Amino acid sequence: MKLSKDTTALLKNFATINSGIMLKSGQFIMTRAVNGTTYAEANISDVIDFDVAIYDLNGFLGILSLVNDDAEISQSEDGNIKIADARSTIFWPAADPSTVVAPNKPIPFPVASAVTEIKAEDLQQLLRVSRGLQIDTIAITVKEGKIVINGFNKVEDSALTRVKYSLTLGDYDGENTFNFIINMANMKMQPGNYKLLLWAKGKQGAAKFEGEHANYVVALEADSTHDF
Amino acid sequence: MKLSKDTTALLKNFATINSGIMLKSGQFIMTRAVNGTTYAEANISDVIDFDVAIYDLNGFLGILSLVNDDAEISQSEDGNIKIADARSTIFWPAADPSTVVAPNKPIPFPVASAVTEIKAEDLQQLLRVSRGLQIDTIAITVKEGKIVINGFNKVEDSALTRVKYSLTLGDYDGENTFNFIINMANMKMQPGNYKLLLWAKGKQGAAKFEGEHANYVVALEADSTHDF
Amino acid sequence: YVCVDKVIEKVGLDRFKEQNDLVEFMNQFGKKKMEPMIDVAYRELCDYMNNREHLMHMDREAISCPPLGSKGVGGFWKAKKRYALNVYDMEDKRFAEPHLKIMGMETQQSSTPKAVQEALEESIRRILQEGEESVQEYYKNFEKEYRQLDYKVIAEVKTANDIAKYDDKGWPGFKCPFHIRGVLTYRRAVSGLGVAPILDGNKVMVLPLREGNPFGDKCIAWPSGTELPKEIRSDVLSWIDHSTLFQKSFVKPLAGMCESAGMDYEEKASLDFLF
Amino acid sequence: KRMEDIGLEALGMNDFKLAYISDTYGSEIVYDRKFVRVANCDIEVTGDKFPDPMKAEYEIDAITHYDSIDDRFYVFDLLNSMYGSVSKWDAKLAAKLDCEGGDEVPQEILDRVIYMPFDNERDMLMEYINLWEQKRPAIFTGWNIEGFAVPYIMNRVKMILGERSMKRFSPIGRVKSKLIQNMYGSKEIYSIDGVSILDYLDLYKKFAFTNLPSFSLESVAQHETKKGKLPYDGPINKLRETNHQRYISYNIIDVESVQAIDKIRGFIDLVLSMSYYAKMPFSGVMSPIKTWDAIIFNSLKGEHKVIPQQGSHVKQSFPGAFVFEPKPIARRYIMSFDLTSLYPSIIRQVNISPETIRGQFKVHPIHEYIAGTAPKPSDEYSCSPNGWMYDKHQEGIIPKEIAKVFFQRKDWKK
Repeated sequence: MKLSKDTTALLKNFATINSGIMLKSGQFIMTRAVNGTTYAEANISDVIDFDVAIYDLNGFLGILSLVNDDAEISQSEDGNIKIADARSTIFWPAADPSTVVAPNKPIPFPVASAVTEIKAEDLQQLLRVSRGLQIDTIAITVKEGKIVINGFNKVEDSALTRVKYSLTLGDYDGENTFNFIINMANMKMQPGNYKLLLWAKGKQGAAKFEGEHANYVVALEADSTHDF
Repeated sequence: MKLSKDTTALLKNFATINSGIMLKSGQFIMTRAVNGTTYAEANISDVIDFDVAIYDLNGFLGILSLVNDDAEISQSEDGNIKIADARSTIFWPAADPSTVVAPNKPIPFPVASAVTEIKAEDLQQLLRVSRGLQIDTIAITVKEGKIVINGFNKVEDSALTRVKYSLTLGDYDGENTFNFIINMANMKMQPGNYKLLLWAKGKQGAAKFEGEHANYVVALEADSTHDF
Repeated sequence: YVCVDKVIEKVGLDRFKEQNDLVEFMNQFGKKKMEPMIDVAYRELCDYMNNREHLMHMDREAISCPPLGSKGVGGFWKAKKRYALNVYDMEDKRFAEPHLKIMGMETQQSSTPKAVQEALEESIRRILQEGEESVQEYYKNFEKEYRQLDYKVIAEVKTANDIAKYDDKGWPGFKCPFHIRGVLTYRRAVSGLGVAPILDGNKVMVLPLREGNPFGDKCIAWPSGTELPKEIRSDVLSWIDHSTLFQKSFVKPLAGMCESAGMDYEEKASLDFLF
Repeated sequence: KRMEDIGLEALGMNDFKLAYISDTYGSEIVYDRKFVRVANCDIEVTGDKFPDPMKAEYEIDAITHYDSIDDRFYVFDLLNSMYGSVSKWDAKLAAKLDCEGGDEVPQEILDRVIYMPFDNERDMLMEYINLWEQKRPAIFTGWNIEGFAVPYIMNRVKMILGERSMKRFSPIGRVKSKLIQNMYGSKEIYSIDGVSILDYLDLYKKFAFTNLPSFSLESVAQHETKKGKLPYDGPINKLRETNHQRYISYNIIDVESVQAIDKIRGFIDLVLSMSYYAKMPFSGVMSPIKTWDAIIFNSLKGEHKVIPQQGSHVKQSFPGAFVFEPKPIARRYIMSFDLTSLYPSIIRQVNISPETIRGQFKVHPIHEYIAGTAPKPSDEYSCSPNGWMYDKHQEGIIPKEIAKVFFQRKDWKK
């Protein structure tokens, strides 16, 4: 149906997360990684009428950006997607749900083992300098009572002992220490003020980037450690 | 180190001449072409505490442009480069001065046969038209009784007689004749006006673009002539 | 080597409580399948060829089967005549515990040391029989254990020749060979240690180094049958690069079988934490 | 030659030793393995660089010759070499455990070790020559013998004593050196006319149906008899100068290990059996072609026939082995099987003896025969996928030999 510019931005972010997309009826958007390492979910103001699987989300968004914002998207008579504008009609064939990784339900996040806050500018600086400094790993840990993030180059040092770029997140008042590792090719957030919720029990452990527009969840490589 | 944006732009333009740098402890920046065909100097206000050798300048400046200008840069415990922001640090490796090619001694220009001056728009015109017109060499000479420029296509005209760009640099009150030949790629300079110091003797000759921020010196190929 | 697993699932895997029962059932299936089917599949060829009688006939010589109640692959196929199986019964010679029949890989290839040979054969057994997490745990265990192993066995054997051609005033020259590079680094390091120099034609164990060592080079090489000098032994050991050697001596094979067995050799994604 | 050059064919055997042995005995022959002298040899040479058998520049200091009927380990040691003189070997010391300073040689071995030292090389080599003369081996083996032992001994006796004594090895005074070993053209083999050289390494490589990471004597000995030797230190080259005692004892277990393997495999009993079943010289065991020629000729002569002249053909390579294409996939339940004597069985499927050819027929694409879409190539005459055609009622001589040998194998399994 009708989609707003912010809604299309969220769809483009989901396309960056995964090429395909599932659109069930409702006011929720959800898509997981092809390998399932990352998951992006959000709540949209608009509603959805019918579920549809799209293989080429980025191309569909590129087509949609060329027409009016008030165009209506529905199920065409030929089993495809029909977009009706004021003067133009577009036929985008609908992909099979089985050909694209499809999520089932959002995850009820348990109590976070750690809660932290990150700003838009700091996260943008992190992601931008990651390319320049050829950083592929980031370790979030505790150093002199401060919860911080640090950059690590996995390829040249699999021991994760070479500090290359360390950004201080905030204060951490607790003896429950941890070192959680993230791979740079996973997180794909939009700019904004975000909150980190980190949960871990034994080998089990995941992290959550929650934001004002969308919420993403990412995994931890097994060499992550934590004492609580 | 706390550096200004103007210094970053100047040394970015410097980075075209040489990929690496040897920032010796002091106040004076200085680079030479890898093939030793063009030298560049400048004096700045930010004192240099210690000598440092940088292999990849462009990536370093990309990192610098994505942090606060007040981030303090120094030498880490391992001899590398540590730049600390308000709430973050970056560990850029420092190369050995042996591997990074840098000029040895500050260069004075003894004396110019005919000191002239060039306006910024002249070099700007020359540089934008060199690529489009497929020009591979230029000549500074005396024609009509005035010092002028001449664009040549060595690729097709081995005699370098096919003028494509002509512009009277200025007047010439003397008896010495000259035809200095230079390649546009050989001459890389910041957009701005300059003072030409042109000298010659035997087979060996000089052109110099003195500037308000940085000064460049280019050489003249063997095809250059000078009669005194 | 026809692969027949449909009959097992068709009959019902739940019917079998022990590996011996499954082996016996598939043996009876082979017995009931071979003689009539092979006879009919060869009598027409015999009458095509017009001979007196068809002597041509096969048997049920070898069997293989992943252990019952486990999640191991059982048998994979890396390349032509390069594979592994977990045989239970060779020519009616039943084994109480399954024996692994392996060929092609570097388990039998002497280019790699013998300790890594044992490690590869154990890993092959684990992937065939135990399952994924077993191989992951064995990977991590060996990876921990490899670092503190003696530096003699984990040093690559090379031949030191024509050293003087590739030296530049005691420093590496043009197209300096890796072993010759290590020999040159050794000579620089042992300059003034009172040790005998490396001679042309000698054999050297090479230990590569990571970038940035005080010796300023990525490898060292020391003479055959001898040990590293005690003064520089600690400096070398603290600075050796066993990472790329480990991968070349152990990781390489798993990559092939796991990619050819639907298997992973180290995991860094969840698929569990989420739905 | 004269009937060859006039363009006419001469039938029978060109080779004559086979004819003589077949005619002289005729009936099947019996033998007692005890009577034939089987000798074993091994040699250790101390050298600065790898001792090269072809040039033989270093000196021999260790020779262990195992005689079968005398059942003796003759040990020749060189005391005063150019590598510094050494002490004399002690039997009781070697028999002891290694911790007190022994080498753990089993006692029954030392009960048969006839040890002799020599101050100079010429005396030791001459003594070895006359020991060979007095007790002439009938089959002279060892581990990797034609590669390192036979060549080195003969090159050294040539370079020290001269060819006139080098030729004394054979009972008929003929030691001809063959040069080729055309595989890489690396080494040279030797042939002493009168004794049948039979390298045990080749015998194991060909008559074992086993694959090992390394075929060196130590690993295969560990595989076979589960008896390695006490680990040592340093390069072998200096062993003679460090504890020469162990050196000599080392070589003494070296020859036995081979005998042990024989006692497990009975390889020389096998070589005797094949030689006396094919009525042929011993060394022919190395060549399957000679063996098969001998047996088929003997059978045909027993059937009053004649073998044809060896036709001369050019080398025309034919397509190799049909190898299936493996999909790199894990197969949990995989039943594997291969038929018995594939090629020998086919030999009775098509009866392909030289006289059994009967012409050709119309050739279909091979896939037609794979799918069976082609019709019957012939009804009264046999068919082969090569477009050729063979008899059905006339049994070939090669199928007859196959039937005889297969029946013999079944009878002997019974």
